[PDB]
Amino acid sequence: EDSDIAFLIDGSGSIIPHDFRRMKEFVSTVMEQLKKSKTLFSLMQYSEEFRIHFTFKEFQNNPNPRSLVKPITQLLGRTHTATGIRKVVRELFNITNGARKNAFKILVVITDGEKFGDPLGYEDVIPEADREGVIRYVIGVGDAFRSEKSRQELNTIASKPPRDHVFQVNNFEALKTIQNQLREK
Amino acid sequence: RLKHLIVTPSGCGEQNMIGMTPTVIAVHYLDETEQWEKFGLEKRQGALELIKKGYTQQLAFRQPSSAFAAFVKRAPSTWLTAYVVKVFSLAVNLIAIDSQVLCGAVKWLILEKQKPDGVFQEDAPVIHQEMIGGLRNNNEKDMALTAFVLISLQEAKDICEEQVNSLPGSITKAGDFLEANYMNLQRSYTVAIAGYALAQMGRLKGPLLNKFLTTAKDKNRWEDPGKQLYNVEATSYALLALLQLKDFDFVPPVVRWLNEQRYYGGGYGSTQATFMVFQALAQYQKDAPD
Ligand SMILES: [Mg+2]
Repeated sequence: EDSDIAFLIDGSGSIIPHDFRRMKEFVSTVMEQLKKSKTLFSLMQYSEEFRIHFTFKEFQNNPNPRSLVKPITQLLGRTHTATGIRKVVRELFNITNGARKNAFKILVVITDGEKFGDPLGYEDVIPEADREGVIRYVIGVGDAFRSEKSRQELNTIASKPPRDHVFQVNNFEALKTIQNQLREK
Repeated sequence: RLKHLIVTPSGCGEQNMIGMTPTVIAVHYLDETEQWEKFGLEKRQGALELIKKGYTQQLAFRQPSSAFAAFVKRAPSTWLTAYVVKVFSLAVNLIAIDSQVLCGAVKWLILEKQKPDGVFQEDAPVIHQEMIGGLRNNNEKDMALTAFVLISLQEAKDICEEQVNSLPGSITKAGDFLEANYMNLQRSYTVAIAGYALAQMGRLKGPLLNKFLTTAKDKNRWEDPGKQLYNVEATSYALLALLQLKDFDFVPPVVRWLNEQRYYGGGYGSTQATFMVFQALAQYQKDAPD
């Protein structure tokens, strides 16, 4: 009944606007039907550059998602995923931004699986995510499963097990999957 | 829509090429992109026929160092000297041309058209500066030239390596002159082309990149007011300059815009962009897994 959920969404040029449209209509529907046990939400859009759209407080004061999410727009840069990771857990998952003591930390990365131009690699930002206990789901988009390195970068983003951590974007099941994964917590 | 590109070559010095480029860029987009199914397929040689009529006519006025001007007795130029060379790098797709001719051209372009420092002074400007795209009234004297030479040369690399082993030097020191002196430019045109040639030499990594990358207006164009042909051409320079680092982020933006402009080649003067418009739209589909 303690719970803090973050969103690290890819906003790179490899995200086509429909993917971005579909990200916004997706992240919303998770919110609307999940005002539960005081579930707390934060988002940050990442690309070559990064934008904390709301922290937990800015979120705590306004609970109406559709009003929150419609205006969010695209950044059209490269893909700095891992550098966006540490910034979420160091900035969004700081108490100074609304993070509650003794809450469950989950991060929902919405990316297309192609790390690009990140001066940080992935090997830096995961075992810190392990040492600090964020549950890391990955919501892969577009052509993320067609090729090889794009799906492998995903399982490298998600925590183990991946059968409960890595999901597809179109499936509207992941939310029920965390919903029941919390429901039993 | 693209039915207005097979054109009649004509004209003393370069209009044959002016007509040869829309006659050579079609068979280069259409072919690689597997678009040879709506028409019936009986023309393909007609173009190669058309091509063997113009490029051959383009050789009615060779010069002793294999040089090319519009005019023979004249001291020959270097834009038509190397640009008809680049119109041929797309000809190799289908047409049968010989190869000693270009290496016998480049040997002169390095013995008498490059300075110890990587400069390239066009020791003969031409009478048709409308065919040249965005090279007329820029201040940047010979930066845009030094890289336009470099790209024309490097387009037909791994070709003139046997007959002329001088070439790699002219490429390197010209690109060196670029990289040490690429950051200090103002306009995007010069940004775009010289970025690509360092990309040809693989050397487009670093702040030199940032400036070129930066200059993207809304991430989908290199904005200048000179003419859309300058912007559309340099967008197609940066796009080829993009496929060479295998970027698949900044590419769809460009593709989007480059596919809302609804340009399909055509018009007096519309010579440079025509080539580049579909040369880059073609190499795109060659790399992009579809
Ligand atoms: Mg990307």
